[PDB]
Amino acid sequence: GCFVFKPNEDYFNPEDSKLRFETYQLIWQQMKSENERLQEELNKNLFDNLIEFLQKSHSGFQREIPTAALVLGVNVTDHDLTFGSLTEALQNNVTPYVVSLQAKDCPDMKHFLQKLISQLMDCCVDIKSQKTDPKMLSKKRTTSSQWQSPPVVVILKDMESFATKVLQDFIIISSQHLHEFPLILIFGIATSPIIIHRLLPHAVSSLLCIELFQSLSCKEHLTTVLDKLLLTTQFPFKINEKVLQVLTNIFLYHDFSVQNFIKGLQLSLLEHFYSQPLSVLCCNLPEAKRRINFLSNNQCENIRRLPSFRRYVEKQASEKQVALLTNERYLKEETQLLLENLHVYHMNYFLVLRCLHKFTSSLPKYPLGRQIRELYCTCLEKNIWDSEEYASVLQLLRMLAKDELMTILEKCFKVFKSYCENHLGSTAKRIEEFLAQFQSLDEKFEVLRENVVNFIDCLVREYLLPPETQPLHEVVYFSAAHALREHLNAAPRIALHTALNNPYYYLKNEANIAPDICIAYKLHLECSRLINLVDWSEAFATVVTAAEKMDTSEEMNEIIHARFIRAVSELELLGFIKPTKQKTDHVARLTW
Amino acid sequence: LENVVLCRESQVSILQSLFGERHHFSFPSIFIYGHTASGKTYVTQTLLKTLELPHVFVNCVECFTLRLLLEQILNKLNHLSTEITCETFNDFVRLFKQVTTAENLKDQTVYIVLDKAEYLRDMEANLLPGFLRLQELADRNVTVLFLSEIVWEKFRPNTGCFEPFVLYFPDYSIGNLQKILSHDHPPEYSADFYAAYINILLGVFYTVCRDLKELRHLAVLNFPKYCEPVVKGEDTRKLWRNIEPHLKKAMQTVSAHTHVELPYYSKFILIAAYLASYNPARTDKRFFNHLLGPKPFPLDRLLAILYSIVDSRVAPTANIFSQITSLVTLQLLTLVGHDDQLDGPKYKCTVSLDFIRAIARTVNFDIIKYLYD
Amino acid sequence: QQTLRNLLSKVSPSFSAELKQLNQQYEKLFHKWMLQLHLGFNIVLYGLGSKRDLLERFRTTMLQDSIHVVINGFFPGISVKSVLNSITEEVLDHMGTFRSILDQLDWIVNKFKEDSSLELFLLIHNLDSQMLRGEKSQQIIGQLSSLHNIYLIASIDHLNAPLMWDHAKQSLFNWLWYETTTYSPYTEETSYENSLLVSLPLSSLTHVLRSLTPNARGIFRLLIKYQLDNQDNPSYIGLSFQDFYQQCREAFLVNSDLTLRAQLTEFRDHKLIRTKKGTDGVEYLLIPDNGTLTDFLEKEEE
Amino acid sequence: SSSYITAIKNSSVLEQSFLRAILAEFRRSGLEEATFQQIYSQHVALCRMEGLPYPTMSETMAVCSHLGSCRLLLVEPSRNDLLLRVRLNVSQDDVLYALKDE
Amino acid sequence: TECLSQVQRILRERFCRQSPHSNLFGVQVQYKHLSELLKRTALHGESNSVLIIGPRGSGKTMLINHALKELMEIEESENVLQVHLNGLLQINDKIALKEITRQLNLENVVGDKVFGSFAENLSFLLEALKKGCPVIFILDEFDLFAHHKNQTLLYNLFDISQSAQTPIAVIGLTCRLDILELLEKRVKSRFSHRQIHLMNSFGFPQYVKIFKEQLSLPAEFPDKVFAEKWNENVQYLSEDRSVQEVLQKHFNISKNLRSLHMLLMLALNRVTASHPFMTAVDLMEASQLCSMDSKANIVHGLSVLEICLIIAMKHLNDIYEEEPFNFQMVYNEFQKFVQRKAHSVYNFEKPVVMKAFEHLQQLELIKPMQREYQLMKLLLDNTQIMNALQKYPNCPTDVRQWATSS
Ligand SMILES: Nc1ncnc2c1ncn2[C@@H]1O[C@H](COP(=O)(O)OP(=O)(O)OP(=O)(O)O)[C@@H](O)[C@H]1O
Ligand SMILES: Nc1ncnc2c1ncn2[C@@H]1O[C@H](COP(=O)(O)OP(=O)(O)OP(=O)(O)O)[C@@H](O)[C@H]1O
Repeated sequence: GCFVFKPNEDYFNPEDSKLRFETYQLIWQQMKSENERLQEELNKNLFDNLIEFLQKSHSGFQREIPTAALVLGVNVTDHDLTFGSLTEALQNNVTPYVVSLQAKDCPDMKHFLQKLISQLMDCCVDIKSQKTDPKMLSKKRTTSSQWQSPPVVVILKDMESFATKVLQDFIIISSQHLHEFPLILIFGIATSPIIIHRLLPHAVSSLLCIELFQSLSCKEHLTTVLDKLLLTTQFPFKINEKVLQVLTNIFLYHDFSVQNFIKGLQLSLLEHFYSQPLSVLCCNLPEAKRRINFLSNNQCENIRRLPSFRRYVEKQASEKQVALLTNERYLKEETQLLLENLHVYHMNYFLVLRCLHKFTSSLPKYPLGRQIRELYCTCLEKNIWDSEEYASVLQLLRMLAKDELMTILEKCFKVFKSYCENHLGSTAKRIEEFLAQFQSLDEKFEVLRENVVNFIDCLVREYLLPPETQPLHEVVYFSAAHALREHLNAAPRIALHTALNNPYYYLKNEANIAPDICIAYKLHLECSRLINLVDWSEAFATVVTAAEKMDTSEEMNEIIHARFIRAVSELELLGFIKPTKQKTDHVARLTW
Repeated sequence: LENVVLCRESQVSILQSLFGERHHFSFPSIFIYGHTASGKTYVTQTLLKTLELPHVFVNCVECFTLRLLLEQILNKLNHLSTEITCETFNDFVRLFKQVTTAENLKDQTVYIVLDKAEYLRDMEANLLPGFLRLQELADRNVTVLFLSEIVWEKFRPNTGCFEPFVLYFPDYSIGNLQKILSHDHPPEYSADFYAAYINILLGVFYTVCRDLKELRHLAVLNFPKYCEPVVKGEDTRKLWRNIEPHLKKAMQTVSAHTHVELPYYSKFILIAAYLASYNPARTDKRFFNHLLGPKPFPLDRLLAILYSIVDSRVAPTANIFSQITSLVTLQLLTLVGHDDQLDGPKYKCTVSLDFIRAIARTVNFDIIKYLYD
Repeated sequence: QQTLRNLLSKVSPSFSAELKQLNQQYEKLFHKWMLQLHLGFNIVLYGLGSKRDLLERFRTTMLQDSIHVVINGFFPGISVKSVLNSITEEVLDHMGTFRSILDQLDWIVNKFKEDSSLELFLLIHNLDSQMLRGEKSQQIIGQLSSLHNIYLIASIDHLNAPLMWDHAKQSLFNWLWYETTTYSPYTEETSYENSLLVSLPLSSLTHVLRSLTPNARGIFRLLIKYQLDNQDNPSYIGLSFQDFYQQCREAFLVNSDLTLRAQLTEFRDHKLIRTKKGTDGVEYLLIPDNGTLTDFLEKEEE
Repeated sequence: SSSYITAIKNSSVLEQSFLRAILAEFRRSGLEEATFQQIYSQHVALCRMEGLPYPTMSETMAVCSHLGSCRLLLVEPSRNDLLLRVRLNVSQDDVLYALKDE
Repeated sequence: TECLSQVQRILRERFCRQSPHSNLFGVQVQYKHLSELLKRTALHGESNSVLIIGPRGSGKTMLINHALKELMEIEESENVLQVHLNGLLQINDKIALKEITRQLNLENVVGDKVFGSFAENLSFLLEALKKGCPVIFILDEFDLFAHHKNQTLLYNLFDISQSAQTPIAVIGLTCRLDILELLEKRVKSRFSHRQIHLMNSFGFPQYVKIFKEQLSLPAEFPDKVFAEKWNENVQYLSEDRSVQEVLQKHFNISKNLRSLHMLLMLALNRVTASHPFMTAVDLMEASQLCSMDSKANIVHGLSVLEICLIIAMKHLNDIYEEEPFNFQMVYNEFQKFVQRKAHSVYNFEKPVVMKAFEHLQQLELIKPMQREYQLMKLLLDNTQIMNALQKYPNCPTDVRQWATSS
């Protein structure tokens, strides 16, 4: 019944579409490419150990077969990217004989060998420039007689979803003749190396050589990609703390994956670029200065009439208010410096935020934040010096004044001495201001008083709440929490509960008028233990008899029974009552 | 390749006698069972290598399909050309007559050696009784030489077949295990001293494994570790009493850490799944033998005890259900109604208690009196 | 069924204006879907009422230019073999391979990597059903829909509808989830499934399969094998009781005559074996088609 | 004529005692199903009673496949090996007449 | 000498290749029943289709080839075109059609069109033969042949045997008894009934004679003095009562006349090196090498950790009886025995004890019916374990006390 019709681009929909969409495409494509580069940099310490191990285990071949079981994380969402990077690295510094198996394209042995020799045939026929088992050995014998016989490796992606039978037969077949064909498999264990004992019995498990590797535990992966991706000054689009709070919570509670987080950031950027007509100038500062100067005047009335700017109108004098209200030529001039102040607030914000992160991560028990992520959270939910947590840091930091604090003042100063001229121009020259405080670190009271002036100037000067401190902040900030959360992580089991228990949409139905089906479910669960059929039909008949008389009985019984059975097919259909077979009839209360 | 026998001479001699010379007939089919340690391909390969009876050797582990099993037999046999293709069994019996008409092997009793025949047991019902009667099926002086891990009594087709001649290859003796576990090739010591080492190690170790391969591996590991304090410190009794403290731990040790970081709701999910697997004789009501294993239990009971465990800000979102699906792919939970439906089947717990104890303790929870007591 | 459905829609659904208005809220939501789907996302939308008419109005207003394989999933004909077959011929304008499902899967994957801007997107009513789901079944839809050039739109209906997706299965199609409510009764499902008050689809044979012993399941394996092996012989008038008794006794499924007779009369209750008296007076046995009998014990052994 | 009584009449001694063990366990249980170890114990008792040597179950299972090949009884697979449920293909009075006639 | 190699060559073929030795015993009346039937179906155009049933290892193929050879001796080569089929090779219809094409030398005419109705196919084979004529169909291993999807090459042969009247003998060779009851009712009702043979064995004091006539050097003369010496040695061994004892022991296990071939074949393998006339004790050990206890060789070779494990499983029958157990109860019983013991040699720790299980599964003494702590089944006897534990040579005293406690 899958009937097909044959038929026989820049459509976005004020906020005019073309440069808006190009702004979108540029920003998202930039973020995605730098996301992949910052992925591949972090695993270099991991797999450049692996190239050493595989080179050592190949080169001593003149009874054994080497396995390197990776312990990758629980996130199966991003396991493709690590294997692509590892395939690239092993293809470069070691052999151009690298294949990978997926454990869904091989239920049994014929599929295993056929897809393995097909991948090997294309992998060898590209870079030199069939169900049979020993012809693969003949392929190895023909294709590589030289280059000290580079070892073929296979990459099982999921160790777990493999059946044990086909895997056991493959390991015994490969271990039978590795005289020619030296094979070094690397299965990716999703959990932990305990389960390689579980899935492989001991004869096959005894046949091989296990050397496990760790992987990047995901919290200090997402601190890097959150810290480089949004906490920088570089990317023109920031995020609200509550929307970020939603995103990092559904990371840390449910998903434990990073690709989902980038999907959430992509959705947030997309919805922001749909949302408001001032979002077009989310750029760097001269690219902002380009067409602030020429723009439609109703969007400039929108730049007047957005509420943070009307707060700025509220705080200011009349003689420039009378020209800056309506006239575009001055409105450009003040909003240009407002956008410069936005960039200014970002630039002096984030570097001293990292400075405070280094100065707070050094502490025993770290009562403010565990890591660099939550420091963004604690300085935006409550006001930070209003809150008891920075009061606890300030109470902590007095009698911590020893050489650990001075030594880590020197060390934190060294890491933002690397960030001294990596910010390269500060918005108050705070680098050499604070460095002019921080240059007396080499030469026990001085740590205390220098601490006092440093955190007071630091936190009271810039480290503040970004909406109320800054007008025109809507252009960089996207905030809609439970609009987004239901798009990203929905709950139909709550939705049917809501629209079945209270189907009140806008005339009187809140606690009998306009269901048929919520009548059936509500009357089903007015007798809330279990049910049989005919008495339930009589009870529904009674309540819509009440509906009839609050506006012959046999025709009414017929139409009531017909709309009853139309209701009860749906009440079976939607995950409630499962049919109770072989009895006279009943229905079973399957959901409480 | 070197030593044919290493003192298993009588079975070797009766097999060698049973082959006979080339120009007369022999048995149709010979089945040799025994343990996996017992030399069952060492003895027959070093026996066949001596006389050079022109034979084909296969493994049934390698040939997972029937066609490859016939193809490599015919292809290896004709060398003693192209791939002489055989889709079916009757093609093999057909082409076998043309293959076994060469003057190397016209009168010679050809041996089709079949190794690890228990994997041939579930290949087909056709191929094993078709292979046992090959001496008169094709009538070309053949003898199909079986050897197996398994007993013949399970191996029969339950119709009857040509019952093969059955040998039992014997296990290795204790003093024979002194002799044949490398009394030849000690490199640098006396053979008395390496024999004294392995004589000490073996009588300790003759209760866990009599497999010669892994014992050769363990002896070649723990002998240079034994050998270093003689050549460095310098008297067999003292270093006997030194080598057995290393030997107990080397026995015991031939699994990095059990702890796995998880997302927090998944931790609470399999906490709830354990707690509703291991004491669940309607003891939902009280708080809010063990040895037989996990009892299966449906999903809504798990959701109820999940709500009782967690702080009550949980909602049944899509991610909590997708997470509870995704836990089963990692085989920490198992669906035991295999197809009972998409609606919530019994999900029984399949992780060990110490792992559960560590996952419970890494989020503030002591549960052992809460779990079964 | 039919005389029951004559009384359907006689007089008075008890609201109309807010129903038209609540459906009329969602017509503004369509250009967002078109843009969102152009970027590589996938829209599931769930609901309490019938939303496939909204999908039909949607593809009327915005899919006059593109290909769309409107895959219904409510009626019991469709499994994913029909999806791949119809997308092979009626989209790619030539037939494909025939050896296996994964062969045509990989082949129909392979056709789109080289042919840029072919711009095909199906949409599925009732992605969750008794027939459409399955780990063999759903992953073919996923692996198909993971590409840049294919944009599915679904509708799920069940309470346990997001239980058939692990994360790796979830990451094949970038889901985002819409909320809809229409309150319209699902007339196509309720039409073409069944009615209890009155051939047989897979649900009741699944229900009798899951409420009986596995030996009775092996018994109807034998009986359906003997039926399907002689389907185009017009002289095949069914096995007798004694032939079925000896061919069930040889496979150790049952011990006695009376046990097999009680099993036969309880399976004669469900109307899936009909007795036919020949000219001997001996009652032979034949069940009520052929193509719906290969599906079960195709899928009962994968 | 019926083949089965002539097959029992020309069966060997251990086969006849195996059938006697089968009917003895069928007299004890009353049923048509029996596992192999039960009739093996009955067969051990009868070979004890007749002055026969010990019925080793390699021989007893070889004789099981002997009688199962000839369809005097109906046999489970030999993989099950002790857990073979056997049913008797012939009626019991037939084999009682077949071992009773001499 | 000449004698030992010649006696080995001439006796080895009729022993273990089951070569056509001319003596046949116990089968004369069934053969004489077959012969005139074969002569009148062969010499005349009429077609009758006899059927033979016997047990495995006795009779059939020897009889039908002997009658075949004696009929082929009579000319007018008579142009009877025999065709040998087996039940094992030709499993399906398309294989069987091309096999009959192979046997009947048909491929001079190409015939390269698949016809729909296979009666027309078979009739075309018989038709192109008949224009080119008797055939004899030897349909070996009929019970596997009774498992076609559509029973074509059963039934169409019967239809042509009644209808084409080309000279035909459909001689079925079966092994199971119910060839009629297994046969489907249109064919079994159609033409299965031509007169059915039955085949069985005979008495033991003639079976000693068939031992003597089997073993004796034939009327073929390698060297007549050695023939006289050796068959007199055969009769001297035949009259000795220990040979009669082991032969009666072989009768009650085996009425087969194939087991005699193997039993004597091992004896003949031992003789030619020295004492070319052999002992009754040599026949006794030749019977002994034909093993009796297949599982005592398995259990007797096992190490003692598996021994106390398998008696722990035996003990798991003797409390809490008749469940398919798992690993944990086995572990508990083993720990309770080792805590009953004082010494700490045998308190081997938990991952070692898993290795004895997964080695013990490959011997299939334990059976699977979750992955490592489930539902394992034991298939064994007490008494062979009780005999094996006293036959364990380095059996320690603590597992002996476990055996006596039990
Ligand atoms: N008598 C012996 N002398 C020397 N080495 C031996 C002896 N018996 C076995 N081996 C060792 O065992 C290896 C052969 O193993 P074996 O012949 O036991 O395999 P197998 O019995 O076929 O194995 P399986 O039964 O598992 O198929 C040889 O490589 C050799 O190292
Ligand atoms: N009466 C007899 N005379 C001579 N030899 C006999 C006799 N009975 C049995 N044999 C021997 O027993 C064996 C019978 O083999 P044959 O193939 O003829 O029957 P079978 O083995 O029962 O048939 P199948 O191969 O179908 O089981 C042969 O060794 C044959 O020599």
